[PDB]
Amino acid sequence: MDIILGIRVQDSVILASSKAVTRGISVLKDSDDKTRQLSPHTLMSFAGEAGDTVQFAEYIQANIQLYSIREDYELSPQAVSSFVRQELAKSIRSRRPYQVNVLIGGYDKKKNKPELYQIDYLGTKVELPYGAHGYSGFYTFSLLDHHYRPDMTTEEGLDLLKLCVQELEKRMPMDFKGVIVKIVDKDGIRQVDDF
Amino acid sequence: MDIILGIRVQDSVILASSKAVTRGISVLKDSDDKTRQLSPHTLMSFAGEAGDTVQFAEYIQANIQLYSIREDYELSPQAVSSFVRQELAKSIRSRRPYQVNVLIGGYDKKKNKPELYQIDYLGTKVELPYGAHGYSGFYTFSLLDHHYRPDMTTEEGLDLLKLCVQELEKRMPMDFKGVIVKIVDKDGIRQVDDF
Amino acid sequence: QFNPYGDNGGTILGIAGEDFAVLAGDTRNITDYSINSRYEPKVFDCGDNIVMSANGFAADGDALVKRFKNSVKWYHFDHNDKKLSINSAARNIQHLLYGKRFFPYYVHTIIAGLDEDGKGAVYSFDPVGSYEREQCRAGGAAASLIMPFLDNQVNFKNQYEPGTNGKVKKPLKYLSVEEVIKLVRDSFTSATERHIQVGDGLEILIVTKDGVRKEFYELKRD
Amino acid sequence: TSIMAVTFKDGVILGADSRTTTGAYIANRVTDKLTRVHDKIWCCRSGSAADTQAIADIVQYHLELYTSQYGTPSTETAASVFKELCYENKDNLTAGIIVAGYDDKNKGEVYTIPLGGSVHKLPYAIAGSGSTFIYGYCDKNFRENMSKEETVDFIKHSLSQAIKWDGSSGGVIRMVVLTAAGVERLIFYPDEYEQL
Amino acid sequence: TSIMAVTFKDGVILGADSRTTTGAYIANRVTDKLTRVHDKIWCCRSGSAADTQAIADIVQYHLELYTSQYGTPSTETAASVFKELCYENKDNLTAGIIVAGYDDKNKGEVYTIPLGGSVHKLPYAIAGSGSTFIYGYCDKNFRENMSKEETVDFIKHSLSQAIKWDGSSGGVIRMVVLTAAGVERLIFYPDEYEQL
Amino acid sequence: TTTLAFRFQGGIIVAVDSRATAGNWVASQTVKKVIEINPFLLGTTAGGAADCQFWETWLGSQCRLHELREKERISVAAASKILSNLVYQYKGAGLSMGTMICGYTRKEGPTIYYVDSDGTRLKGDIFCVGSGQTFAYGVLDSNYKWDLSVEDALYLGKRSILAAAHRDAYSGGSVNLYHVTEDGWIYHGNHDVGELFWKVKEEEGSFNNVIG
Amino acid sequence: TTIVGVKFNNGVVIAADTRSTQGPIVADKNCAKLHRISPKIWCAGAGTAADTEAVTQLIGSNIELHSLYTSREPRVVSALQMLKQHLFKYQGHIGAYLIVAGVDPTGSHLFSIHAHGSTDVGYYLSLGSGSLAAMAVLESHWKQDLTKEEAIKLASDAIQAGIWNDLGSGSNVDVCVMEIGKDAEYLRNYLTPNVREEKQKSYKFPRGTTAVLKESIVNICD
Amino acid sequence: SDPSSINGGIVVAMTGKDCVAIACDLRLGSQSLGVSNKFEKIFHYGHVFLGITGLATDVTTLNEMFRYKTNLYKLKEERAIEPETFTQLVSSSLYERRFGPYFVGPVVAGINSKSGKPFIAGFDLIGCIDEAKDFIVSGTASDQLFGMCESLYEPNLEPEDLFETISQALLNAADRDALSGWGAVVYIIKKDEVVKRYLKMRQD
Amino acid sequence: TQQPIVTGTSVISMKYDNGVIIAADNLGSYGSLLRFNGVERLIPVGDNTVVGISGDISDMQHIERLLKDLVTENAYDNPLADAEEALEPSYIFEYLATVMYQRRSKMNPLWNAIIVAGVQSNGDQFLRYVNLLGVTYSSPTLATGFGAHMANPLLRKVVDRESDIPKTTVQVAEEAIVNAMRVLYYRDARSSRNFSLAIIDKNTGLTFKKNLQVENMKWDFAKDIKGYGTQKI
Ligand SMILES: *[C@@](C)(CO)[C@](*)(O)[C@H](Cc1ccccc1)NC(=O)[C@H](Cc1ccc(OC)cc1)NC(=O)[C@H](C)NC(=O)CN1CCOCC1
Ligand SMILES: *[C@@](C)(CO)[C@](*)(O)[C@H](Cc1ccccc1)NC(=O)[C@H](Cc1ccc(OC)cc1)NC(=O)[C@H](C)NC(=O)CN1CCOCC1
Ligand SMILES: *[C@@](C)(CO)[C@](*)(O)[C@H](Cc1ccccc1)NC(=O)[C@H](Cc1ccc(OC)cc1)NC(=O)[C@H](C)NC(=O)CN1CCOCC1
Ligand SMILES: *[C@@](C)(CO)[C@](*)(O)[C@H](Cc1ccccc1)NC(=O)[C@H](Cc1ccc(OC)cc1)NC(=O)[C@H](C)NC(=O)CN1CCOCC1
Ligand SMILES: [Mg+2]
Ligand SMILES: [Mg+2]
Repeated sequence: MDIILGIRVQDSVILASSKAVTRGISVLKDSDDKTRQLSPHTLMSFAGEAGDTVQFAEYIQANIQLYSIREDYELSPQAVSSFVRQELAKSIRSRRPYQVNVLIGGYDKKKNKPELYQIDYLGTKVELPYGAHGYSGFYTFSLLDHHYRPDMTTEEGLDLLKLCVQELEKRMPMDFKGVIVKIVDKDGIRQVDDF
Repeated sequence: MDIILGIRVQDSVILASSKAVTRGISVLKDSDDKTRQLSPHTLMSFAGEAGDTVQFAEYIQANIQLYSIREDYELSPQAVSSFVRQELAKSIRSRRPYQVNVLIGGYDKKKNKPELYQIDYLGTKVELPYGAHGYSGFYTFSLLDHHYRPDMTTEEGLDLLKLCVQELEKRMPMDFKGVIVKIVDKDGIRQVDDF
Repeated sequence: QFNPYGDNGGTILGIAGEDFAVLAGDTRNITDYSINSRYEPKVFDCGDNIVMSANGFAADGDALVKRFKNSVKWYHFDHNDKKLSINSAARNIQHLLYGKRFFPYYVHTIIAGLDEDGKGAVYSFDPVGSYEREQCRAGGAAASLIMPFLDNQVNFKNQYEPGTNGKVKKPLKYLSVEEVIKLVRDSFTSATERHIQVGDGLEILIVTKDGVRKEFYELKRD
Repeated sequence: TSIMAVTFKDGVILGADSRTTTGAYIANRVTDKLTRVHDKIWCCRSGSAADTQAIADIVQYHLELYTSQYGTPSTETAASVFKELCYENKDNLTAGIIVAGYDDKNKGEVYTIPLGGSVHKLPYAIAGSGSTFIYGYCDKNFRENMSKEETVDFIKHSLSQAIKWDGSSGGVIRMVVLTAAGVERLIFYPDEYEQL
Repeated sequence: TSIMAVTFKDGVILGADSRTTTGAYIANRVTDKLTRVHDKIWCCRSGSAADTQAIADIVQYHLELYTSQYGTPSTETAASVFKELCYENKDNLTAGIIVAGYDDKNKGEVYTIPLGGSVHKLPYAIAGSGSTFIYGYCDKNFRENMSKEETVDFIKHSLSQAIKWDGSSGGVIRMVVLTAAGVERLIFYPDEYEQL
Repeated sequence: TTTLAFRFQGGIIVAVDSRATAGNWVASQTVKKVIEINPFLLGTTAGGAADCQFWETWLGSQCRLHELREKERISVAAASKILSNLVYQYKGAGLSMGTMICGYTRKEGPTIYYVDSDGTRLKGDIFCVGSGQTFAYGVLDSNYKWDLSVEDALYLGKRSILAAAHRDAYSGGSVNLYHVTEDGWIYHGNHDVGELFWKVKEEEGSFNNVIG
Repeated sequence: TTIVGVKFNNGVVIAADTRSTQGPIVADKNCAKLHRISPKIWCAGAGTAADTEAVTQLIGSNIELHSLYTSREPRVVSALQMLKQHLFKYQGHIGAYLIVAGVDPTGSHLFSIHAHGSTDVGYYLSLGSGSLAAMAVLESHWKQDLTKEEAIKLASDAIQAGIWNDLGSGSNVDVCVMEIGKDAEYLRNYLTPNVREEKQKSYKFPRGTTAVLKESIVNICD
Repeated sequence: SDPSSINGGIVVAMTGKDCVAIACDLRLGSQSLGVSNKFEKIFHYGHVFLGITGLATDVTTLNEMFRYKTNLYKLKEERAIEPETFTQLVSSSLYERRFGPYFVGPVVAGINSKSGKPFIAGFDLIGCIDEAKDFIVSGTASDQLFGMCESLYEPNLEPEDLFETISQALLNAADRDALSGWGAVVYIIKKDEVVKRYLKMRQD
Repeated sequence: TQQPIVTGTSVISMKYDNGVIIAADNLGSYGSLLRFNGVERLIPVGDNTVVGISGDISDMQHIERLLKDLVTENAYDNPLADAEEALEPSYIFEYLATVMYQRRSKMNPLWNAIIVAGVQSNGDQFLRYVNLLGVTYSSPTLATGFGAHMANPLLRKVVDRESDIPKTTVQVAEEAIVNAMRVLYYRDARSSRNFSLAIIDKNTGLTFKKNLQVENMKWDFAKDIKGYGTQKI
């Protein structure tokens, strides 16, 4: 875990997430997918304490999928994010809190609008045009402040994302073994294989 | 500072040293040369505490160069290494010790033999066929145990070194921005520009 | 274990005009929850039209003022009674403070006077010698209360010209000695209300080309 | 605190100073450290004021309920209830209590209960910070079967010295006499005891 | 330790127990804590054995050198040398010393020097761990211008109680009498003093 | 702080913020973080304020003494090493300094040296130093080319400080620009972030995260 | 804080200052520290501000229910017992230091309670940061057989000693008199010796000074 | 690791002639990193306005909690809650977490619909009510706000004048605090109209 | 780095129309033990100054010697040692102040709080404080330790500001001091009944009073107090 990014553009939400899983002085895996599909039009990336991340992500995934079956209806990105925040807001005052930070990228089919939420392990939710967790933000936020426009296309958003990854690969101390990129739009969720 | 390697082959000594200088969450430089020429046929690479490294390396360099002028004669790699060890052996029981680890690669013109010495900040000297400081050794030593032969050529030694760098780039957590390679032989010291 | 530092509270304030400069400070001295003195001055005339205050730990404050006063004396002996300019005094104080970089004087220092063009000048220091000339500075316990008020009223920060669509800023201009003393009195009465270590009395030292004048005003004694 | 209880011919007398401290500040200079848990069973309190107070209240409650069912309790019974509370809650309590009472069968009795929660029946007992300074005096001067006047003098002189040396003790010397006759409260002011 | 020095009509008497402890183990049960720094200037040692010993030796050296040059030193002078060492090395010393001596002009004198390094001239002085238990007794029983026999009894009874209560005190009671007549050493065994 | 300086076709750009902090208290907004050592040498300050101010001023005195003794302006390398050797003597004592020695000489050409309080001394083309160095790096690296014009290079430096001033809570106030050529350093004004931000936002169309 | 309680001929009086602090800052310049437990039982509170409010309300509520249950006017010893048993349970973590006073069918009473749950009795008492300043005045001027007017004067004088000399106390003096046979009179701001002086200047800005980006009407209706 | 100064933020409330004003900054950061410039800290339930500073997760939680509680109130009471009553509800809710508190600095503001009286109030994290005639402050630049309000404020200001005073109090206080700023919002509240203005302030 | 062992408590003082008064009890405490009862903590320097010292007694006795030695040193080669060039209170203070700050600056302080009371040669009243940290201040009333918390409030009711000094007689001033000493005896756990008082008047000179006692104490109301709440008996 370490690098997770998010960019909301005109018609979609793009999430980038590093592939490295390190422990000690060894990179145990370089092809790791740090995300879970909560619903057809909602994707959550995660980062934080080992174990806690996947355990939390799948626990949320299970709950949202249970809701979808029960109501035969997909929860809005706003509704899912509020559910996730409350779970973390409970967690922080537990005997052993989930130390997990997440980004929730989703396409609201009722509003026909993409939405990006950033939530930390304390339960601090914010909607953003672009987001990042961990040390990534210290480079990407200022970069996006400059280059980001609200009316960009998905192709323009991917180039903007390439610009972020290039900067991180240049200035970050740790090797994070590249990123897996995923796009969330009206047609659902798909993965960019060649990045 | 972090990665410094050394391989002694039939007719030369090859030193590889990482180019990254990091502090905090920023790689300040990616083209750093972590070595100093002590004499025409003696090269010392270094790693450790910030500042201490260069300060120590140049302090040794100044002393060896002073000797060379005074006697109009080059000190043997064995003699230089013993001088360096004693300086570190003094240092460790000082008010503020030099926290620097070094590799001394030299060609002895009297014996017509390459020589590689490994010395840590405590003043612990050993002659080796191949050496490494820091976490590097945890990968390279076992690799070289397998692939190293004593009668190898310099070209064979460089391929063996490429094998080490590839492994480190694969399994090391931190990005060390590649290495600068230098060869020490009968004709002196030269740098491999394309690595 | 012995702790060599203490907090004697209070607060100080410096403002510069076109042909004058003021350095104010309350007269209260405290330790913990007790009042030590209701009138203990900490703004001093140091000669050569330089007023000085070193607010925080009074022992370190008095020691510093005492050393600078002495520095002025030896400057005259060594350089033919030459007047110590405010900029020179500032740099000298930096070396006094930094001289104890690894066992500091626990004080926020402010000096005031006139520059060599006759214009008003205020220099301010951190505890280890960092300094900067400004039109405006508040120091000490209630610096956080007073300083933003000064930014607004002396340097006209966040104030735009009415009806200009927040495009044209309020122009900078010097303040009269009458207007400055009004801001000083209001700053200290406001600080006295909300900070427990500030009160009792207010002593202002005004500096013009004619010399150093004093003014005293009562403050709330609770 | 300086506190003590002394048995004698006609019964038992309890004695205490009146100083309560929060650090070096005297929070109360006229404290009543002698407290009634039953008609003729009293106690002296030393240690944490809050702890000894909470304990004495619980004991008073237990003995009132005992009296409702089984009649007047013995002084031993009272001490046992104090012990039970102090011992079972030793980790959370700072209390040093002296229990004194008058039966008609057993006459005067004194039980002392230190920090641990152990019980010790004695002819007389001393406790509290200021007691350290009078172990020598009290040992040399205590006799069994003293008179009322002799015992009052013994306590008055003892606590006078304890007060004189201990900074944590002072004010007035309160006493409580427990005999067949009844219950008598005595007080002695500084002007009297200081110049003994 | 329990130690004390007492002035009286004919001069001054020093008194001490004989117990040295390393924890709860008694390293020496027949210790001589009364030490000579000059003919008729002695001291009682309490606190660190090593510290008080090193100090007493230095003082003995200083007074011997004083005597070589300026004749017999006063008891005040002796106390001043003790003070100077204890005060200037307060950070590294654990010593509580009582200085007692006999002049012909000044008769008997007692100076006590606690941990700080402060000096206090007194009619009598008590010190050491076991002294806490006899502040009450000694204050009530001390009189000025006592006789030799009365003063010996006062010290014997005082140290007997101090020993009885203090675990860090015990063994024999050593005493040293300082008068115009000369120097007399006395000893008193448990079988005698315990049953006082 | 946030300070940067980079080499390019037309010399060296040097840009700094002007904020001073005492924890979360904003101590100053008008602080000078560029020391003019001589007409050809500049020094940037980051870290402990007195430490930087005192020792870089001191450095200026040592550089003056060099040219008096040697009848020749000190080299950027030598100047940087005087400072790095000094702080190395204080290593462990607690000095906090993040400095960049920038200048031009005939033998070296345009040169930048990074020097910090644990003794690190590095020659390089691009450096960003301070609490908001990462924010400046993000904008600078993604827009940097060697073939930048003097006009574009000046703006990129200004824009990089502005980026960090915005995001970093411990950077801001105003931007101080400098340009170093073969002829010496040229001051390019003080730029208040109060006005500069909205001017840049409007004209550049950037900073879309902020409520316009 | 500074709080006091004084007994007199036919009843009891309590008083308090009106300053609340967070660190060296005055959070509230005119807070109410006199709390009503029942109509004729009042409580002065020092320490953790919310604790003195919450604990006094809780016990006040239970006292009211008890009074209705027993068909009797509540007694001071009941409030005392309920407060001390509550505080003791929380081992001092509820940082309430209270002076409990009132009149009831038994007579007039005056007690104090500490955070750990210890209670005292007295004719005159004082608690809080300025209790030493107050107690000094009480020890100097208190006597047996005080009248009503004399007790109010003594009580308010003791609070003033805190106001002026203690930095943890200031502003105004609240008083509450509880006489036997009469209604308790709660004298809010009985003394106000710390009125703010007229400011030197009005800082009313010209309209349009503040730059605006957006405007919008907010819908508060259904 | 001081909950009250991780995210940053400030709130200030004032009273005027037949009106009240409440204002807040927009910053949400993680210590030095500024993350969001849209994070509003003032919420309203009917005609009662509540500003909350401190740890942002709790700011969110308490808003959601008070919306919950005021909604049930309105259903059962069949009327909107008043500022005085709401103030008590906040104090109750905060003290309920005495030994595990919400790390917040809430501020109530509003006009009583029955009496017409302007009302403001502040709280500590544990529930202690701070009622005031003039003004209430809260947040990481509370010192700065206290200094600005105590000097700039006067009684009986008209809504248009009160706006200028409160705005200048917030802006100049925010610029002296590293964790506050990044935009601002001011609510001017009259008896039966509420105007919301976004201020232009320096973005550093 | 020290820790104080044998200690002295409050020293209180105030100005009046013609001079200054200062007082301090005669106790030398050893923690909670009230060890030494014959300790004089007011030390006169010449016939125009009295130095009152609280805190560590070993350090007090060192300061005594320094002052004793200062008088000797001032007399050297000084025909006007008992006249124009006599030791002033302001000279004595500044000397101690210098020492105290130098010692704190070497991390080896004299663990004391000191009040120098006296009258200057021109008739002006001198009263100034200094402590282990080297902190100095002056005020119409000055007090150390518990005196600062309890005495000052009482003494400030007599002399609240500068203008109240001419209006205060020696009778009124001494009464206030003696009262404050009684209050301290009631409330300070490390105080004694016995104390010393000194008056330095510009006309009558130095009056040093020894073996004073706190008297007219109110203890009679104690008999009426019972229990700690409920307890009729
Ligand atoms: C003497 C003074 C010392 O032993 C007595 O034992 C005395 C006994 C007493 C007092 C009043 C009523 C009945 C009996 N004890 C005290 O006065 C006591 C000192 C003390 C406090 C706490 C202790 O254990 C932790 C031991 C001794 N004083 C108090 O209880 C006062 C009222 N409260 C405090 O000092 C508050 N303390 C409570 C514990 O935590 C620290 C703060
Ligand atoms: C009684 C026992 C306690 O005060 C006496 O003061 C006695 C004095 C004495 C003993 C022999 C000869 C002359 C005078 N003191 C001791 O017996 C002393 C106990 C003590 C040790 C160290 C102290 O301060 C640190 C204070 C009291 N015992 C010793 O010195 C023995 C011989 N040595 C040790 O206990 C070794 N200590 C030395 C200090 O470090 C810990 C180990
Ligand atoms: C940004 C604003 C982050 O601080 C910069 O690094 C800035 C650089 C700078 C340069 C020249 C003039 C002013 C400012 N640094 C500061 O403003 C600096 C931050 C800092 C404080 C203390 C430190 O500990 C070593 C390290 C960095 N602020 C100060 O130096 C403040 C004004 N002064 C103090 O805190 C005084 N302290 C310093 C350490 O010794 C004790 C007294
Ligand atoms: C005086 C003013 C203390 O200086 C009083 O004791 C006063 C009592 C009071 C105030 C208002 C209403 C009724 C009674 N106490 C305070 O103002 C109190 C001071 C204090 C702060 C912290 C303490 O322990 C950590 C103890 C006392 N101030 C507060 O309670 C303020 C309003 N709240 C905080 O500071 C937040 N606290 C809550 C308690 O836990 C720590 C943080
Ligand atoms: Mg006593
Ligand atoms: Mg910023």
